[PDB]
Amino acid sequence: ASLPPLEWPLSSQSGSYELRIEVQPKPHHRAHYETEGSRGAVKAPTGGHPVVQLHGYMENKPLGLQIFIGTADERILKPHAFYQVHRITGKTVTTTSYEKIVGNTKVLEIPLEPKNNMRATIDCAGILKLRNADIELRKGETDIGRKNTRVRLVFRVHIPESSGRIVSLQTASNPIECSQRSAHELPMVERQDTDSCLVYGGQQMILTGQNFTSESKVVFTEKTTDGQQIWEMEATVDKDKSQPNMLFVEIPEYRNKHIRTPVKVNFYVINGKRKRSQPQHFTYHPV
Amino acid sequence: IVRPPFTYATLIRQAIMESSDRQLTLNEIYSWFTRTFAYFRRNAATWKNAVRHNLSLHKCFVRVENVKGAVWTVDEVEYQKRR
DNA sequence: TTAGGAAAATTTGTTTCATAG
DNA sequence: AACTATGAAACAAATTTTCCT
Ligand SMILES: [Mg+2]
Repeated sequence: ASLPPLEWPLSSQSGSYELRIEVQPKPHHRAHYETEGSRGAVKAPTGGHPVVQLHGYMENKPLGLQIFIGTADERILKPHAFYQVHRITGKTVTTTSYEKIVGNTKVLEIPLEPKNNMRATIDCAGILKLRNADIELRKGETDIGRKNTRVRLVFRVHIPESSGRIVSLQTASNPIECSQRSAHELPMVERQDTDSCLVYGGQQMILTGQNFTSESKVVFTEKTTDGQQIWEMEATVDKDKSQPNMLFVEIPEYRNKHIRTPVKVNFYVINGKRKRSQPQHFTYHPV
Repeated sequence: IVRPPFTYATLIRQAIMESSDRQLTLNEIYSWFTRTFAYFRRNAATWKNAVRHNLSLHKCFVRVENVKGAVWTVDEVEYQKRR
């Protein structure tokens, strides 16, 4: 009954409302292929499942909380043409689910009810992977697909306003890696200790992610608005066996220490050559 | 249904030097032949092979590795030699 | 079911031989 | 006699799909 193309940006909050995301999806989750059995819902790091909750909605009437697998690349958010949310039901499921479909994106509607304070426990969302040859070979689609295997659980809701104005809120989750192989080999950074410092550095930054090994090297880099790399420093990383999935790196010092404006830098992790994480965000501040 | 009067190299060079950033991933070059000439909408096993071969053997076609895989590009001063 | 593991296939790149012009 | 553009393949390594248990 509403009209919000899945590709349109939406803030996570507006007015007194806020579309939180209590628990988060774990890092890895092997999507399943149509030619195979189901691989379950998206479990949480804890052992349970994700959880989203509204806030400013204090009226008493359920609301439909949408769910679709979104893209997770650099560019803005948009439906991931290679992955579809897949509805699981019955036995090991306590969330009634409705399954729509918009454009080419499958959407799973879950209800948020005042009974639980608008707090749904997403335990019925699965991930289906479509074959690439069938998605790339579509009259219009110019999206890649090869090595394109990370997603974001996108949530969306439409709180109706007594003024006759549909108020849309939306929020994505942290990226999940659906490839079996790109889970055993590619290192991933889930949480970073700090995100900046003066062009001095030296300060330690702890990284929390997966597949971090004794050879996990970190590298900072910089590039202009066109893509041409103009700086490549290999920040010093450490090794701690007691500490399971963390990494301690020493922020290298920016090239031009004589800067009057803050800058934008990126850093990743590399275990071999192909095994490389995504570019992480960081900023160097003036002395 | 008509063998276009161009060499693979010439076309591989055209598809590239026509894309938004003058660089293309192999699959995209394929997508260019396919939607540009009806002759390429069949026998893919044969011409796709031909393209991969032209792309490696001629020095004017250089493979530039990146985060998202690898793209192909043309070096004009080179494509302007021996032809 | 759901989870793991891995065989089968495919994709992408390199090189070799051969033949018609 | 030597090339070139084409065909048809062999192989290897990275990745994606399909099967099994
Ligand atoms: Mg070449």
